[PDB]
Amino acid sequence: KVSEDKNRNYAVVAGVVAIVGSIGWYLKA
Amino acid sequence: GTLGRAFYSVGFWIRETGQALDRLGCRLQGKNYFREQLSRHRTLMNVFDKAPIVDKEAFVAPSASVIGDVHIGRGSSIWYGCVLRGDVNTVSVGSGTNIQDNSLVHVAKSNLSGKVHPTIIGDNVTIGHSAVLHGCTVEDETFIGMGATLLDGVVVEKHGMVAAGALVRQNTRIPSGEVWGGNPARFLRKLTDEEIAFISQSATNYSNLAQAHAAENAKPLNVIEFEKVLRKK
Amino acid sequence: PISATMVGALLGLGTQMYSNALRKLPYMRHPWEHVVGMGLGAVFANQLVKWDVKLKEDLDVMLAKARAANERRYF
Amino acid sequence: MGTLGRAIYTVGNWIRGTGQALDRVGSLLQGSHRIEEHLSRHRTLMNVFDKSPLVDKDVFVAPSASVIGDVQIGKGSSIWYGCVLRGDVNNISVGSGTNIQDNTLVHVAKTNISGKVLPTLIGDNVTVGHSAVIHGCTVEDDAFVGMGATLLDGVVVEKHAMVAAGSLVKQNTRIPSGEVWGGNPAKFMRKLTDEEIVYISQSAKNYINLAQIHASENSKSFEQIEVERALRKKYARKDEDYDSMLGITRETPPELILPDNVLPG
Ligand SMILES: [Zn+2]
Repeated sequence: KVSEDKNRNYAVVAGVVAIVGSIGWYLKA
Repeated sequence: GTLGRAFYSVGFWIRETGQALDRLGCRLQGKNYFREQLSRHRTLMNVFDKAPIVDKEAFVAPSASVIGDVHIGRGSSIWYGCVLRGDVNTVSVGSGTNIQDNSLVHVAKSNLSGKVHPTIIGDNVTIGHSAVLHGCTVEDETFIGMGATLLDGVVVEKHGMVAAGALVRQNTRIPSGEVWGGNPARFLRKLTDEEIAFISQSATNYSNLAQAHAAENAKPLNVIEFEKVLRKK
Repeated sequence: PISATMVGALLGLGTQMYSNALRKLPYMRHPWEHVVGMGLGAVFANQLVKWDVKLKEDLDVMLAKARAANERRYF
Repeated sequence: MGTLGRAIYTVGNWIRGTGQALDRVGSLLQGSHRIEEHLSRHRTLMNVFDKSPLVDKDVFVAPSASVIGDVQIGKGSSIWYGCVLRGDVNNISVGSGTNIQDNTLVHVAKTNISGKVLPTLIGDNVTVGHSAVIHGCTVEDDAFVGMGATLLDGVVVEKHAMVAAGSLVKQNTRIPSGEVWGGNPAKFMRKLTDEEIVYISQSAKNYINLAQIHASENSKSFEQIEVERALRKKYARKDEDYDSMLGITRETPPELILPDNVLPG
């Protein structure tokens, strides 16, 4: 029901932020 | 042909991508069961379009290996540990024929030593335990002894018997009603009518024993053993 | 015709398959990586052509300065 | 855990759904030709004709072995990889401390052509070599059957008798004690020395030790398999120099150490 590894969740969020930031960086440059 | 092989290859690219995606989805949920070493053995395995065609009445043991273009007729049986490889040419097994445990029925892997001969097994044929048939033909109602080796081009005529442990050299034609044995196989004696009766009665009995074995293997997999293996500590 | 994007995508595809072959793996072992490599090759080729144009533009100005300094000697 | 954990769980569910849909689409493009791999239906121990194999507690049966029907296996015995002990039409008995090596077939006969049809009897501390064929015969205690040998119905191998590798022993042949037979057909070769009797006994005793490590490995669960895979990776190499700089000594965990009775020394 829930993923419990909090470090893994933080890393997943960091990877998502990296991807979305790269997309926005390209789109606004 | 070439188009089918290209489509088969491109399908593997899409499948490998999908399976990797599924693994990513499990890793996000903290599941690692995809890492379990489970047996990839297939009783019936295809080599691209070459797939085994097996009669609905023919018993095949789950641990047997049937690879490529392999035809099994009605009432026939493939017992435990048997290997049948039909890639470079076809393997055909007639009706009412028993291939006993740990037998190997295969064709040549390469055409370096000549054109690759197929393997033909007739009807009501008995192949004894751990026999090796390589690119030969076996006619209807013949007896191949346990541990015998038949090389390529060998013809075993109807009602002919290869003794146990006999090495039949390449292109050796066994005439009807003859017992051949030894290394290399040579004529030993003439077959008797009682032996012919025992051959037929044995193949009929093996078809009935195979029916029994095909029923007990069909039993639903025990969930108790599954739970016992899951909960080991 | 033959553009920087096409050449770069082909070179990215070639690199991934060359990398797979150097490791004795099948050519199309991880096809999403082939897609990534084609994208990266196209990006790199377009950037390289743009950078070459900029470099030539800068070199022209610097050679102008060099020639002016050298022509100062004959005054 | 929490809201973020649930969100990532739902996203992973979507990702798995997409992955399986892509797998199906690829399978369709393959032309439905590839036969799918399935859950294993091999039964190591199987009943037939309401007969159940009777296997002692400390017997190594390889998972790939097929023990079928009315088969009895005694203490300390070992059934190796690919072995088929089909006791369906008659009884198969295996004594204590007896090894049946890889890819062996043991079968019986309901009725032989002539004489009295008997079950397959294998005694104690008997070695049966790789890929042997044992059909309706009797092997008494402390006997040796070489690899690739074929024993037909009615064959009797006596105590301290040896069948050489590759031998075809004809029906109703008797191998006397202290003798080694061989060939196709098998025939008397020579007498067995005392060192060879010692060899036979040491063979059975070595295989009881080998059976233990194989039985231990084959019965490990998924979790233990993964733990030991990680351990094996962690201890595959060493940097004892940096350990000495750190002032530590790395020791091999006990789960990775084999018992002394199986080591060459
Ligand atoms: Zn049999």
